[PDB]
Amino acid sequence: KYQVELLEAALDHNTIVCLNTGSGKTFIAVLLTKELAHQIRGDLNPHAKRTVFLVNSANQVAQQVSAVRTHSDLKVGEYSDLEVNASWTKERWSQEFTKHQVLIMTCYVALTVLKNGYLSLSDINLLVFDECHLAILDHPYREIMKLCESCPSCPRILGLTASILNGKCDPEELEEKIQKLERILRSDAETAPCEIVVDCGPFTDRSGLYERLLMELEAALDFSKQILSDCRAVLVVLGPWCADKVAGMMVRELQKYIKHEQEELHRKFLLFTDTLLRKIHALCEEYFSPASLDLKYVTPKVMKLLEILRKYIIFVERRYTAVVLNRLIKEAGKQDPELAYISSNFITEFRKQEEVLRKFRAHETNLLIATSVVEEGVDIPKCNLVVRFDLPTEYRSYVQSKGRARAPISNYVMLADTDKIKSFEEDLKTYKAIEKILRNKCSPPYVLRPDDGGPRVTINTAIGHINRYCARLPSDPFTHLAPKCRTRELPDGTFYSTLYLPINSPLRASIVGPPMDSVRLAERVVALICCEKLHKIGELDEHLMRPGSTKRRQCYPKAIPECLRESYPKPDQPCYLYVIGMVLTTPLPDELNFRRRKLYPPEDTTRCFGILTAKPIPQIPHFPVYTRSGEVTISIELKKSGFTLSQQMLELITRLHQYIFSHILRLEKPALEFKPTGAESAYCVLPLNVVLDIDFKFMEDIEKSEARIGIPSTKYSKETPFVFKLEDYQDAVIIPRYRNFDQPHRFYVADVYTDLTPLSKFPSPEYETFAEYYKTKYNLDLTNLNQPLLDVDHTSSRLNLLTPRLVPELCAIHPIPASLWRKAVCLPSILYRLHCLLTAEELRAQTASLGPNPGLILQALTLSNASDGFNLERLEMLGDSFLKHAITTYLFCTYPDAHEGRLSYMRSKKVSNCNLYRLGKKKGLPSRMVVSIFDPPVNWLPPGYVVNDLHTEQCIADKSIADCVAALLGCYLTSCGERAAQLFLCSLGLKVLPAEKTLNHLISGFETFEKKINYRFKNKAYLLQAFTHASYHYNTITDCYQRLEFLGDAILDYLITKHLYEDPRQHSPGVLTDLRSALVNNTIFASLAVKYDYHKYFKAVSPELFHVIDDFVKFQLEKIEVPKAMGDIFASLAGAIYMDSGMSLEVVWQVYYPMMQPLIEKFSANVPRSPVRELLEMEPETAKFSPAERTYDGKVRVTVEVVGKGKFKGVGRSYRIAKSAAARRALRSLKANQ
Repeated sequence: KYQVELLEAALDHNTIVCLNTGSGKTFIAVLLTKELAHQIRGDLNPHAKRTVFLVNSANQVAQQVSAVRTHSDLKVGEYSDLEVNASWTKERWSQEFTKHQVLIMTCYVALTVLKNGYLSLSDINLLVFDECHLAILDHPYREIMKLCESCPSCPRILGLTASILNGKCDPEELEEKIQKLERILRSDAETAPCEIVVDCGPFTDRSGLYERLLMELEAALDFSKQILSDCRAVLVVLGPWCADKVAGMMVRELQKYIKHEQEELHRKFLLFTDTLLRKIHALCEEYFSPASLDLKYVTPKVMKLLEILRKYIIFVERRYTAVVLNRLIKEAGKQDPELAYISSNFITEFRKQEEVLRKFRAHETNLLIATSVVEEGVDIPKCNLVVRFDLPTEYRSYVQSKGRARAPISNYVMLADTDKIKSFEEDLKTYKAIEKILRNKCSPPYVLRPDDGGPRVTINTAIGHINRYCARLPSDPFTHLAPKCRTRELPDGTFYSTLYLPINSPLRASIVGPPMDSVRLAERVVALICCEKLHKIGELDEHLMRPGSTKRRQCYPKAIPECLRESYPKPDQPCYLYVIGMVLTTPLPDELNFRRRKLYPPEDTTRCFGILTAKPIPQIPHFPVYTRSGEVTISIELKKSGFTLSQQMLELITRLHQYIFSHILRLEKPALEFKPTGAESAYCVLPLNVVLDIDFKFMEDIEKSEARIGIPSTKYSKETPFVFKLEDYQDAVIIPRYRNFDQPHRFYVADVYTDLTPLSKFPSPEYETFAEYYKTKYNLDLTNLNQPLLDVDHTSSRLNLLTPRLVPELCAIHPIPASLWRKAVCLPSILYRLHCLLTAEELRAQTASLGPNPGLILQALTLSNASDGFNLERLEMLGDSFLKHAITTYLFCTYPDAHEGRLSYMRSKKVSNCNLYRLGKKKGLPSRMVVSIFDPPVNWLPPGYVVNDLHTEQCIADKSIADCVAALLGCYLTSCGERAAQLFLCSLGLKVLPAEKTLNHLISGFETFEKKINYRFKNKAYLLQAFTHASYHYNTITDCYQRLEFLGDAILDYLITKHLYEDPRQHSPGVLTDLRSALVNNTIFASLAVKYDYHKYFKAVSPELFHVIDDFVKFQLEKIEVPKAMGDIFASLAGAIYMDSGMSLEVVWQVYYPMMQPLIEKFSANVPRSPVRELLEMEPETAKFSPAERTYDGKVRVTVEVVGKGKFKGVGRSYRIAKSAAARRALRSLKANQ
């Protein structure tokens, strides 16, 4: 919290902050400017003050301009050209001063204006001196400050500097420097592990090879030069084997550089340099095995390293040193097996640069070797053992380095030679003095219930309890929640403390306590009061603190509606008659009439079928059956009622009813056995002939017939031969008497080929006439050889009509006509759809007791597996959106005291697929679903037929029940409305229904954003609620925006899915899912937030977040980490517009549609394929994804293996995100390789 406290102090009093890099300079500059922006902005000349950023030179005057223009709405004037501003005059100076709020100008032009006298220091409020250290010398800044000293009222000077604390005599010089700076700037000064000197003993080679190396190296100096320097350094460090490895790499690369050399003279000098370098290459006689050592010739530095490793970040100077060190580390790990903790790695055109990034990603290796450039710019993980072969030549290096050793029991060791230790001691003592002076300049145990209650508390652990409560609150990696307090020193000596808890906790009040004499007592008593209030308001506790999966499958009973049970017409009870009306409303297009045969209209037939239903059945909608003639609109309509029948009449009815499904359609599977009185359903189907009437005479005509079962006998003789009575075959169904015995195949009479006769030509070459064909193949002694023959056509074998896809005397005539035959072949689909529609009507009225249409409920009950014309996907999407919306709104309006973490947990458990499965099962939904494909011979069960399982049971997965519940919710939302959907959710059992001035100068500056988005808030507190962050501790009126984010995201997901659903283009499920994932992505939200200037009004104190937002905003202006916070504020502002508009959605969609419009238009013109689906479709067999791999840091890793092409890995906060990243990486590689 050092940076935050520096900002607090800067806000309290004049401060000379001492940043270590310019990034922090610009950060504290813009941040304080925004804090005082309320004092800056104005509309009246005397009531308006301006900030001036005096810059040293003319080059640094654009970086601050950019920073303030980007991260703030303030307009920034720049006056950098010295001569051109010297040519200016009194008139325009005031003009420009009024034309800008933030002025950035050179010290020369600064003193120039001052002497002229146009802008007074009284009107300036923030005077930020860049590089203010120059005020010790005769820089203009001294005159400007002296003039300020001559002014009674002076701005809040914030000297900014980075050239302090870098001197050699700092123990005194730095003291006098700060003293002088404070005496001139008239301001204060504020700025923002143990040392183990390690002694290294001497070591020398017995043979003296080392001195020989110096000798030959020195001789070369007498007489390219770059490699000479490199060699000496590496050789000095250690044993000759690694040195020779480095020398080998040098010679290898030099043999190439010589060839690449451009100067022949240098080429010659470099060849002589090879002649010099090969001395090491030849000296191999002076040393022994490099793979069979015994630590006899190693360098003592490595000996010390090895001893330290055995007992248990290494900053290096030259690359070769790091390389050899890493090499010998693994070598010793192999040589000695007791170094179990040994695990090394090393660090230091564009191609090589890319590798460094991957090497950094392997930072989990405990021992990370690196060069001296690792001291700044990297957020190296926590290390417990820092080994430094060298010593810090510079104070800032010592400080920055020793900082990294952040371990509860840390060891910051520093290797030094025995003689050098004196110098190291002196230097570190000087540095210690420097750091000391710098830091100096900156500087009744409760019990719930004595009998049991909770463990015995102690006074010294209360603050610990409050600190772990602050740690248990939620936060992101860019924020840090810690308690605040200020000892209220009193002249009496008894001072109290006031705990300001984090901005996310419910206790937004000052938890003051009584005053005590000592700090410890005060702190522990205030922590005690805090624990009390927290356990009282409902935070602390007495302790002082698979279903729904696709794999699960079961077989449920089918649901024959409760309107067809025991409805068998009885003689002593009234009965209802219902005609099955049929009309052909869509004849086949002739272009598609590949059969080239005319159509038979069913409506033009006096004879039809009806249902004699005893118990009345609720009306259902007319539906279409696709027949050979096209589409027939079926409709069950009432004709008569209140008529009884005789016992023998009902017997006739039953025998004919079984005849229809046992001899005509051949739906008598051996598994079944007729049982009207015994079945679940027992209604009867009877013909109806316009006289409508049952036409009992027709039934008796078809019953007395001697052809009922099996072809009868014919009448072909010599005295009374057969005759061609064309009237008897004008509308007939024929049964060949010469083939298919015992299993006849029936045909129609398409026409009569009067032009063709038994003696006429025969199509097959084997015979010349039909008479010959019979006489030869079947040996049929036809008693007549002259007659007109009959054209034929087959009788449709197919019975799933739900969706689109001959010699007279030798064949008998079926008693029933062909029109009734086709009308009967249409029957099974009719009965199946009747069953389904009635089940839907029941599931409609049971929940309604107005309501949704039974056909749309049927669409909600049909899974995709059925391959029917209807499917579940679209309703699923919409319903899931609604569900999330509803749950979130309810949890946010009913539990105002819980934080986003608990709300998220509860919501994710209520909307989980297991809960929806349980809810659906409670309502019996799995018994009402059409999963199977219609196949009447296999899965159907005709009326009045029992099985004496595929018929009665069905297999459904729990996820399908969840899908069904969501789809019914979608149906109710798309038909009845939102209130109906809400009450249906509560019907399944999901209870989804039942400072003034601080605000003024905190909201000030949003009067332009309100205009940009064309919305003015009623209660301005919602703006602050949205544009806040968990680190904006200066905001005490409202809490953090995370709870608003929670509701906002759900609102924008429902709005976008609703818009995509009600689009005339009627996108398919895949397109809908893809667009949903594309528009509901955080990255897109951040892109839009940055585009519409949301970043200008955000408010957070985290510096890292500031830098990330800077990168992302610049990137979006030109057109890589996307800051989640920007998309989060986008969602939060959506939630705020929803909460401030009296709980309305239209307001949100009229404030956000003008922004998201272009994106949806583009993505609907070119749907972006999902990267995961695209990779699975591009490489379904070779691309395989590993299961979720949890990383040590808590993230999720995913590996994808493309067999024969490579392996790719991804990391993300979730499996889906990591999988998407892995798939994108593979696709980009595959597409680049292809």
